[PDB]
Amino acid sequence: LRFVPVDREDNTYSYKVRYTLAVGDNRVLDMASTFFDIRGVLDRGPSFKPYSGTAYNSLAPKGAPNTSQWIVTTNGDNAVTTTTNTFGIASMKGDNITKEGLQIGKDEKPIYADKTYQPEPQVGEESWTDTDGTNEKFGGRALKPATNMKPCYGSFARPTNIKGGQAKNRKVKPTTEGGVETEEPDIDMEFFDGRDAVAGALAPEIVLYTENVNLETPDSHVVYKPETSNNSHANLGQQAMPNRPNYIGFRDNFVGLMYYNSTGNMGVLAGQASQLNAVVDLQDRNTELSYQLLLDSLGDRTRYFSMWNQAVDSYDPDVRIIENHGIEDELPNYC
Amino acid sequence: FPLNGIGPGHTYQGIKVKTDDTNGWEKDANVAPANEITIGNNLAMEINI
Amino acid sequence: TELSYQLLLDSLGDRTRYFSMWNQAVDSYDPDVRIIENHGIEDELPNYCFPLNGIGPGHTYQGIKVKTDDTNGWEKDANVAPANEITIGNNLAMEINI
Amino acid sequence: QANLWRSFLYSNVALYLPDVYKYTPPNITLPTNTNTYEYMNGRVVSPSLVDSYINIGARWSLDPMDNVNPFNHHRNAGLRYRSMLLGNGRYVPFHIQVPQKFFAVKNLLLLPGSYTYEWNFRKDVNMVLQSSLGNDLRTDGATISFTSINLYATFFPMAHNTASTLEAMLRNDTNDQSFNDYLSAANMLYPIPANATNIPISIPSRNWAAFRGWSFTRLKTKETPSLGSGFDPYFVYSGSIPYLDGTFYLNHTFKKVSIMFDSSVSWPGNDRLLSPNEFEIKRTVDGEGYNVAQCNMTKDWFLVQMLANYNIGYQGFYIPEGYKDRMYSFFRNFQPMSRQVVDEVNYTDYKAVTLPYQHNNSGFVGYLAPTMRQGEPYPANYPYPLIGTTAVKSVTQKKFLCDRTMWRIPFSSNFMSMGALTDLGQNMLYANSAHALDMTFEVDPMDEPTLLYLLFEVFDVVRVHQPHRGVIEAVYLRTPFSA
Amino acid sequence: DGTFYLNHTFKKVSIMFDSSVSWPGNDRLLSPNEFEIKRTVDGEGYNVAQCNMTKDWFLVQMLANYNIGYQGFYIPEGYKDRMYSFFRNFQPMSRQVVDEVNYTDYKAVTLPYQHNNSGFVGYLAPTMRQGEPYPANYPYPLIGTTAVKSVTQKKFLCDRTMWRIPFSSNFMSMGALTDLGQNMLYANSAHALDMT
Amino acid sequence: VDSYINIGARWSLDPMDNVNPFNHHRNAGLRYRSMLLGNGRYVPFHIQV
Repeated sequence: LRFVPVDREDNTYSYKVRYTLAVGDNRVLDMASTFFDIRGVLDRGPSFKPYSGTAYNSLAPKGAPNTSQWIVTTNGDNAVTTTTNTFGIASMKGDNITKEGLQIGKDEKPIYADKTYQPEPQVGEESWTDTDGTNEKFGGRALKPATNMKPCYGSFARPTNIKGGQAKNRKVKPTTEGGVETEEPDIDMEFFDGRDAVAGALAPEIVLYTENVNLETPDSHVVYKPETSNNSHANLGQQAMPNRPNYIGFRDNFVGLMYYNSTGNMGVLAGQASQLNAVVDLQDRNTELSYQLLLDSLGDRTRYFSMWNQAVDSYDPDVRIIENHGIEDELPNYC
Repeated sequence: FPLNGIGPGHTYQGIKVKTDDTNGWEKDANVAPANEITIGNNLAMEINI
Repeated sequence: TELSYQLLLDSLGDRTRYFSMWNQAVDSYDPDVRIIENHGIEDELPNYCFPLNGIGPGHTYQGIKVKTDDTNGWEKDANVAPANEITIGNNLAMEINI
Repeated sequence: QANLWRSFLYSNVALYLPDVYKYTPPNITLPTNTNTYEYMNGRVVSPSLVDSYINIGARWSLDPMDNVNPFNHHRNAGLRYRSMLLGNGRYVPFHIQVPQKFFAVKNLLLLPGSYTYEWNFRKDVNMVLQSSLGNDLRTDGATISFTSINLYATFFPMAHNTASTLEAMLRNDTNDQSFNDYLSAANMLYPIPANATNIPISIPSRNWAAFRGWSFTRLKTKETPSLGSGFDPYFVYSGSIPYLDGTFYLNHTFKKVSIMFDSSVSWPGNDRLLSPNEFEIKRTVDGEGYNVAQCNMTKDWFLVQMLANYNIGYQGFYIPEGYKDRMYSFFRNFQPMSRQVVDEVNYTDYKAVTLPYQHNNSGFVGYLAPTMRQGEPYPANYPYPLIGTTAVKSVTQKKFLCDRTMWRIPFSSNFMSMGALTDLGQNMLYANSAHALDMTFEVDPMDEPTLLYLLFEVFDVVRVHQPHRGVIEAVYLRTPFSA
Repeated sequence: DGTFYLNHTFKKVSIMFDSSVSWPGNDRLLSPNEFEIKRTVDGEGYNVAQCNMTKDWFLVQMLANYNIGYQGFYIPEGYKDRMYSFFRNFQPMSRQVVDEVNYTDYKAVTLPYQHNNSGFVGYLAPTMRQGEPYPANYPYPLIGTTAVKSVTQKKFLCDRTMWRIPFSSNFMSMGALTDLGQNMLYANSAHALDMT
Repeated sequence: VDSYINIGARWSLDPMDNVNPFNHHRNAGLRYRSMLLGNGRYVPFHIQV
C-alpha cells in the first residue's frame, strides 16, 4: 500500500516530506518492509565521463591531424597573404575532372560528385595492389582555415544532412536586388597540379572539397601545442590525450540522501493521539557506519543488489600494492 | 600508421579555371607552390597481436 | 525427464564443477558478452614500432678535424672513415593503439 | 608486453599521484581552483616517475600512494556499477528506493493505529553523489531535483484472529521490543594539526561502567564533512567519506598508543606486554627483536588485534575461518610488505641523479611527459641493479598496509571478547568510582590536516512501548557517556 | 536442458477461473486483475530495481523463490540462490539515447554514411583500411559541455530461469501441498481455467 | 558493433536480446565436451550413460 505525502516542504538544501502512516485494523507492519520512492532529475555535469579513451578516431595516431588548411600571412613589401597552404590525403578515385569536381560514374552523360557529401571520407581503394602511376584522378575533403586546427584523435563534427555531410551553412548570400540572404553550404572546390606544369600542361589531379565544420573535442584535450595562435604549419603536430575517467553516481546504500544525527533535521515518527516524537537522535552517533558494518555482518558484501544501490566500494588489489613480476618478452614481435 | 597519420606525400601547386576566352587552367596565386598531399591510401604495416 | 534431471542435479550439488564420466559440464555464456561493459579503453600512453636496427635510414658522413695551420678552418681528418652512417633528428616510428 | 605494462602502470598509478608531482604543460592556462575537474584534467605527470622497472621483482606499494585514498579510482567496481546503473548520459531521470537506517525504527513491528511519519532529504550534490576523482561537484554544475517522494509498505496478510491475538499479546509491559545500534559506540572527533605527530586527549572524571573498549582510526578533514550542520559550506570533496561508509585507509600511520587512568595508573599495566606502559603498534628503525610477520608491526600489537578479533593467540596462530574473517576484519586486510633499496652511505660509487637527468628506454620514450619519442639509444643510468653478479649494497625496508578496518583495544583483562558486557565493565572500581582518562597517540606526520576518529564502545539501546492504539513511547539508554 | 533465454518478452499474465472470477483477486495487487510483469512507456510509479519490472511481479517472484518480501528485501543466502534461480540471473539495465523529437539539430544518418575511425578502418567490411583522417559524425556525445538531449531506456534480462506463479494465498512455499490445493472449492468443485 | 557502442553503459544489444546466448564458442561446457572427445573430425568414443 502506497502513502501520498500529506505535507511537503522544499528548502535550499533540504526537502521536507510529511506522511500519515495509517496501519489498518487487524494488521501489522514491519518497518523493515517500508521504503521511500524518489523520482527526480539529475544533471551529473560536464565532469562526467564513465569511460576511458576517446570515442572519435580512437585508432588515429595522437599527433595525426585532419586534412586542413592554414594561412601564411608573410607580408613583405605588400600584404601578400600566400594562403591555401594545404596538408592531407585524397582517397577517392574518379574517372576524370573537368570543372565540376570528381566524376564518380557514368549514365554518355558523366555523373559528378555531390558536394554536400561526396567524396565520402570513409571510402577508398579496395586492395593494396593499386599500382597507380598512370596520371590518375583523385579527390577528397579538407578543412578551411576558418576552422580551428585540432588532432584527428578526438575530433567530432555534427552531421548537417541525412547523408552525413558535416558542412555548416554560409548565411552570407545577400542578393544584389535588395532581397533576403539565402542559406547554402560553405563547400568550395580547389584544384591542384604537379610540380613542372609550366605553361599548358595544366590539368588538375587532386580536387579537394574544402568546408567548415562544428569541430569539437568532447572527451580529449591537447597536451602539446607550440604556438598560442592557430592555423600554422607548427600546429599540424599538436598531440592530444583522452580526458580522465570520472564515474559519478549515487553512493552505496544511498548514504547521505537521508538526514541522520542532526538535531535540526531530525525525523519524526509519532502517533497522532499524542505529539511526542519516538525518535531521539544525537550528533555523537553514526547511523550510516552502523548500517554498513551490520550489513557486512549479516551477509556477503561482494554481491550486488540494485534495489538499495548495494554495491560496496573496492579497489584493484594489483593497484594498491604493485606486483612487479617483470615482462615475459623473450620472443620478438614484428609488423 | 605513420606518426603524422598519412605517409609521405607529393608536391602540388594550386590552379584555377581561366576566365579568359580560352577555358583552360592557369596557375592560381593565392595557393602555395608546395602543398604536400597524398593520393590513394596512407602507409601501413600489419601485425597479429 | 531431461529437465527434471537437470533441475535435480542443480539442486543436489554445485553446477560449475565438471565430471567427465557423465559429461557433466553445464552450458554457460560469457557474462561480458551477454551484457556489454563498455568501460572504454586505457590508451593514454602512445605505443611505437621501430626499425630492426633501432634507428632508421641514415646518411653518409666524413670525419673532419680542426686545422693546426695558420688558417683555423676544417680539413679532412684521415683516421676517420669516409662513410659513417649516422641519423640526425629522431628515428623512424609507426603508431599503433594496442 | 612492455607497452601493455607501461599503459597499466601509467593509467592506474601515475595519474593518481599528488599534485606536487605534476606540472602544468606550457601554452596551457589552468583554473586556480585545485578542486576543479579542469585542473585535474590539465595537469601532466611525468611517466618516468612510475615506470616498468619501479621496484622490479618486489611486492611494494608506493610511499606517496600510501597516504592517498585508494577508493577514489576508476577501478572501483561498486562505484562504476552504480554509475552505469543510472545510464551513460549526463542527463538522467532517476527512480530509486531508499531504506530506513535508524536503529530504533528499522526493524520495529508497528501496530494498528494512525501515525505521522516525517523525514528530511539532502539536496547537496557533494553529499548525495560520489565521483572517482573527488572533485567539487558544487562548482562543476551538478544538479539534483526531487519530483515526488512516496512511502511504500507491505503487510503480511495474516489471519485476522491471529493478528488480533498478536496486538493483544504485544501491548503488555513485558513484551516491549528492544533494539540496539550495531556499532554501539560514542563517536568522538579530534583534530590533528598539519605536521603534528603527538595528539594528547583528555576526558574528565566520569563513571566508566559498561565499557567494551576503544576503537580508533585516522581521517582527513578535507574528506570528512562537519557533522550536524544542515549544510556545510566548506565541503569541497565528492569522493568516499570514510566517516560514513567505512572505507578507512590510514591505519598504518599510527606509532604508539598510551592509556592513563586518573593521570596516575596505566592501562593495562600489570606488566602484560613487552612494552608494559604503552602499545607499540609499529617499531621501525629499531628491531631489537620485537617484530613479527616479516613487517614492522610489533608482537604485542599483533597479539592484541588477533585476540580482539578472532580470539586467537593464546593457543597458537592460524588463519581464522572465513565466516569470522569478514571484509571489514583485520586478518583479511593485513598486508606485510618488504623491499630492498640501494645503500646510500656504504656504496662508495653512489650518485644522486635527479629525475630530469635519468635516461632509461631513451630514444623510445618521451622526456618527462606522455609525448612522442625522442632521444638516442644509449645504455641506462637508472635504476641500480639489486641482483646479479654486480648487485649493489642494499638496505631493507619494511612496512604494512591495513585498509577498511579499525584498530581495536578491548576493555577486558585478557583482551578476549568473552561477552558483550566486558569483565572490567562490571568491575567494582569501574562500577562506582569516577576516573578521568588520559590518552596520548603518536602518528606519522603528514602535510594536511587530519582528524583522529575515536569510538568509545558503549551500549546504545532503546525500548519502544505501544500500550494503546496510536501511541508509541521509546525509552533510550546509552551506557556510559550518557546523553 | 533448461537454458531459457526469452523470459523478458512477457508483458502481463491474466488468470480467470470459471470465466467469471479472477485469481487471485481480493485486491491483493496494485493491478488487482492481472500480473503486470513489466510496464514500459508508463511509469506512474509502479517500477522497481531501476528497471522496467513492476513492484508486484518482483514481490511475487521473491516470495515464490526465497520467501522474501513481507519483512524487507535482501540478498538471499547462496545455498538457496542456485544457478537456475531468480535473483542469480536478474539483471536490471539502463542507458541513455539521443532525443530525436526535442533535439533541434538531429539528423538520421544511415550506416553507410557514418564515418568514425575513417582512414584506419575498412568500409562496411572486415577488410583493409581505406579513407581519410577526418572528424567523426558518429556517435552523438552524451557527455561533456556539449552533450545532447537524451531519453532514458530501461529493460531487464533473466536467463536460465522460469517465471513462477504459486497457487497459495500468500504466494509463499509453506509446503509442497499448497493451502489452496486442499481448499474445499478446489477440493470437490470443477472449474474451467482461462488464461491470457 | 564498434568500440563506441553504448560507451560507458551497461547495456545488452537489442538484436542480441532475442538470440540464443548459449550458441557461442565462449560456452565453457560445450567447448570442454568438444575437447573431451579430441580435436579430430574422426573419433572412436567410449561413454557411460
